[PDB]
Amino acid sequence: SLDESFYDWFERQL
Amino acid sequence: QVQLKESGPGLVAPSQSLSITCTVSGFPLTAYGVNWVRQPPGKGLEWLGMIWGDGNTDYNSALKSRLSISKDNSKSQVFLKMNSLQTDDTARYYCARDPYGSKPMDYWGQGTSVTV
Amino acid sequence: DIVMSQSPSSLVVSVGEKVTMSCKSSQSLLYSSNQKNFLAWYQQKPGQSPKLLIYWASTRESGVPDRFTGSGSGTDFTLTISSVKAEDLAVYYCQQYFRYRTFGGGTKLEIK
Amino acid sequence: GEVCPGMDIRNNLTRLHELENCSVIEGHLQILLMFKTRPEDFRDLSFPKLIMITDYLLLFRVYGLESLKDLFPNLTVIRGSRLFFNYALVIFEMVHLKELGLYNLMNITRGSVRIEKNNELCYLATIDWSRILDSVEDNHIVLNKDECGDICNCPATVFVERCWTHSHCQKVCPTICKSHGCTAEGLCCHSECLGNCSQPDDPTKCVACRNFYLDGRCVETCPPPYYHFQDWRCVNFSFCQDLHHKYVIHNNKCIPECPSGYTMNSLLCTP
Ligand SMILES: *[C@@H]1O[C@H](CO[C@@H]2O[C@@H](C)[C@@H](O)[C@@H](O)[C@@H]2O)[C@@H](O[C@@H]2O[C@H](CO)[C@@H](O[C@@H]3O[C@H](CO[C@H]4O[C@H](CO)[C@@H](O)[C@H](O)[C@@H]4O)[C@@H](O)[C@H](O[C@H]4O[C@H](CO)[C@@H](O)[C@H](O)[C@@H]4O[C@@H]4O[C@H](CO)[C@@H](O)[C@H](O)[C@H]4NC(C)=O)[C@@H]3O)[C@H](O)[C@H]2NC(C)=O)[C@H](O)[C@H]1NC(C)=O
Ligand SMILES: *[C@@H]1O[C@H](CO[C@@H]2O[C@@H](C)[C@@H](O)[C@@H](O)[C@@H]2O)[C@@H](O[C@@H]2O[C@H](CO)[C@@H](O)[C@H](O)[C@H]2NC(C)=O)[C@H](O)[C@H]1NC(C)=O
Ligand SMILES: *[C@@H]1O[C@H](CO)[C@@H](O[C@@H]2O[C@H](CO)[C@@H](O)[C@H](O)[C@H]2NC(C)=O)[C@H](O)[C@H]1NC(C)=O
Ligand SMILES: *[C@@H]1O[C@H](CO)[C@@H](O)[C@H](O)[C@H]1NC(C)=O
Ligand SMILES: *[C@@H]1O[C@H](CO)[C@@H](O)[C@H](O)[C@H]1NC(C)=O
Repeated sequence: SLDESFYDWFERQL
Repeated sequence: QVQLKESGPGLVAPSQSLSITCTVSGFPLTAYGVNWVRQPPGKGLEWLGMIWGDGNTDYNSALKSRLSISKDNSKSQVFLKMNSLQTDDTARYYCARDPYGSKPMDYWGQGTSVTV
Repeated sequence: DIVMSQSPSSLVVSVGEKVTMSCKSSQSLLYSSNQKNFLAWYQQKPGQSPKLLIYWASTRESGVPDRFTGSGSGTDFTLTISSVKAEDLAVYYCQQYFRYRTFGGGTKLEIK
Repeated sequence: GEVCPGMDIRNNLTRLHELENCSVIEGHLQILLMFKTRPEDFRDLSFPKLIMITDYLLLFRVYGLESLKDLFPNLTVIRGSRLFFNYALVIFEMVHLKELGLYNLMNITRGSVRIEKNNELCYLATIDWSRILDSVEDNHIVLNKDECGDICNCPATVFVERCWTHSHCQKVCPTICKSHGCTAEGLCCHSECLGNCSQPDDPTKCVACRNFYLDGRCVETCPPPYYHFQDWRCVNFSFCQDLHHKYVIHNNKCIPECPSGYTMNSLLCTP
């Protein structure tokens, strides 16, 4: 998913 | 508002050089190209060369050996110099604004009548 | 170097008639990057400097009458005057501006 | 002004001052994860020289930042050549952000806008994105503060008045100007301009270009012997060559690598 892809990038940053 | 004007010597002795100054106004020579075109009396147009905004030049492959184009951005001037003129170099010499990435030569000067 | 070949060299026409003239380039003037043709048409009236008519082969310069239409692509180009006016007597030149510039031989517009 | 590469600014405001002379960011700009910052750190912090970003702008978890009106007052175009998953502008979990305030943003050339989960964020309903993007259909603007009391003289579009802040309207030009922009008196910028200009009908007075930039002028295409670079500027062979000798030429473009089916003649891609 795009929203998955999206949110997961911000998560990788934490 | 956009203007170009040639200052030529009128007469050149055979084997002598031709020097012409094109004085421009209403636009910056840093952003526009300026070409030189000549027209023998009642004959066609012959493209001679051009000087880009960055000062790089392109010369007519047939007359490459005889021509030099230089300029002074701060004095809004473009200079043509041509080696050893002969009778067949008799022509009207024009300088014209070349907006390179948009339109071909738009604004022309009234040319300078040059007689060998 | 690119050779620009214009036809006819000269023609005589009356006011009101349609005129078509040709300009053929030795190599394609079609720029891959914008799919436009690097060709212009100029009009040179007697005792005057050339005036730009058309650029990109078909784009009319500001102030140029709608009666002038440029067409063609690649190597073969045409300038049409839908209804010639008395003021149109001139020599018409094409020019390539792809790499350096080159002019045709000019077609001469005589009016009787 | 200067052309800067893309930047990723996190943790501290220190590296942010690397933007001090940029007119154009040739890349993206990410500002994120600043937990120690407070409003006072932003009060006198401004980058008025920044006009354009070629890729995208992303802001995430930047504490103490309440508006972007002082940070990027003159940012006019985001080109979206590269995107953050299809977005050219991303504002996410900006905990103190009260308004965007990008009052000079006129065009987003490619991509969409994602503005999400900004408790405090107002002045979103007052922006008409259809004036900035061709398609707003893929915008994702949800879960923000937006009763807001968005108080804006301002233009109205479908009808609602449009503004970025209490003191800044959204600029709207006559329809004949299209995307080119206009002066305060409503006179169209040149057709090669994008968004705004200092003077009407002059391609050397554009704030940004619709197509390409060359020698202080906005041009429709890069003419030979120049090459299209980063989909916004014209460069010469020597420049492309200098990049290569720590890039190739293909279809009048200076690009990172030869496409499929091509290899590099030692700088032109040949099949
Ligand atoms: C292919 O492209 C390259 C690169 O183009 C670049 O990108 C474009 C998109 C655009 O932004 C363009 O401006 C860029 O240049 C071309 O190379 C470039 O050529 C120009 C010359 O035409 C060079 O300019 C000269 O640079 C030196 C050094 O720069 C200083 O500033 C840098 C800032 O980052 C520092 O890093 C440097 O260390 C350095 O300190 C300047 O000194 C020169 O200035 C003088 O000339 C200009 C006019 O050309 C005047 O405006 C100035 O006031 C200077 O005047 C001189 O003053 C002294 C003292 O008073 C006097 O004695 C001299 O006689 C004066 N000279 C003149 C001529 O008046 C220049 O600005 C670029 O540096 C160079 N860039 C690169 C990266 O190579 C390249 O030409 C082109 N290739 C081909 C095939 O043509
Ligand atoms: C932002 O610009 C200033 C001014 O210099 C400019 O940038 C140079 C690289 C060059 O392009 C000049 O022609 C420009 O005018 C920079 O400040 C200068 O920094 C140097 C040391 O690096 C120092 O010797 C100078 O005196 C400084 N000048 C002033 C007025 O403070 C500044 O560093 C640039 N910032 C960045 C991130 O590049
Ligand atoms: C934003 O500016 C662009 C710049 O031209 C406008 O046009 C789009 O630009 C791209 C690339 O130049 C084209 O491929 C599109 O097809 C263009 N669309 C249109 C409708 O021309 C764009 O319209 C501007 N948008 C706004 C809302 O300002
Ligand atoms: C952060 O900011 C300080 C100044 O407060 C600076 O000196 C230091 O180099 C920076 N450190 C990091 C880890 O970014
Ligand atoms: C455009 O730019 C000028 C300065 O060049 C600025 O003062 C003005 O507010 C801007 N106008 C628009 C249309 O955003």
